[PDB]
Amino acid sequence: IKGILESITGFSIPLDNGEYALYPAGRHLRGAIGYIAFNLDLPISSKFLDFDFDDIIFRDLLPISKCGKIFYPEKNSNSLKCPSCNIYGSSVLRNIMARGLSYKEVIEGKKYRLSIIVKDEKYLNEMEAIIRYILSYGIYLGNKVSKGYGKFKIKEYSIVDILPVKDSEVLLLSDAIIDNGEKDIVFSKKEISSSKFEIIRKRGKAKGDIIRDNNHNGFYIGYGGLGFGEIISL
RNA sequence: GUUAAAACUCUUCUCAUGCUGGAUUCGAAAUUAGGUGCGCUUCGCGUUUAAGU
Repeated sequence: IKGILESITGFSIPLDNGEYALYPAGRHLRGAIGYIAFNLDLPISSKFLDFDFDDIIFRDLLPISKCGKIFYPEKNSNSLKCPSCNIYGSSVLRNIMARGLSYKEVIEGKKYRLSIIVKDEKYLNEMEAIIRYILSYGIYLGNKVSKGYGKFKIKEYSIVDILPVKDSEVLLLSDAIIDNGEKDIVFSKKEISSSKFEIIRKRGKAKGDIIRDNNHNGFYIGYGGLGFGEIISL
């Protein structure tokens, strides 16, 4: 499901070592949508509760550019540049000190990609319902969801077919998970109506690196899915 | 079912002070208290004395 999301209120997603990432990741999208499906008792909730399901792949929200295409990551850096057009990064983070609380927030108004993929007919009605909900009443990503930070309304919704990358020469669009990886990817898995919190920290490989690997792992999928690692045709 | 949830950039501070709607210009110009009506009516300078010796 290809789409364009526009932020009217900005978002704040933190990382470790006092960094905040440029773009909202697909793990945040997933967590928001699974909350939203919980609030509407949609039949897929239990599956968003599971961190393993790979049928629905919520990719990462990547900043679209003036080109209209998707900005692509750059190895050994903290920015993304439309190969089509000469950069997104380290100029949209904005330092915020609010009644004691000091954090960082990525400024609003920029347009990001809403590209999810659905490999079964079991959800087209369900996703439809979630995009319809995201359309009429918005979605929220990041911190301070109940304070209105992270407002994200749709700007475009197209149900357009998708096909895997018929290339073993693939560039990592986002942070893949490998057993001996160097970038520690940290995320979390709450459990509402159970009061359970956990911080999932797993090693893996960073984005913007070309991988010469004949596996091809379906469409992207590096191994976590549910966000995590993506790939693009080089 | 988002390394989440939680937590209001809040509190203090008067657009205030200085400056006069003042200066110039005459309620003036034209018009006669004028027109009508008589100080009139009533009341004899009388009374008294020989041009004589």
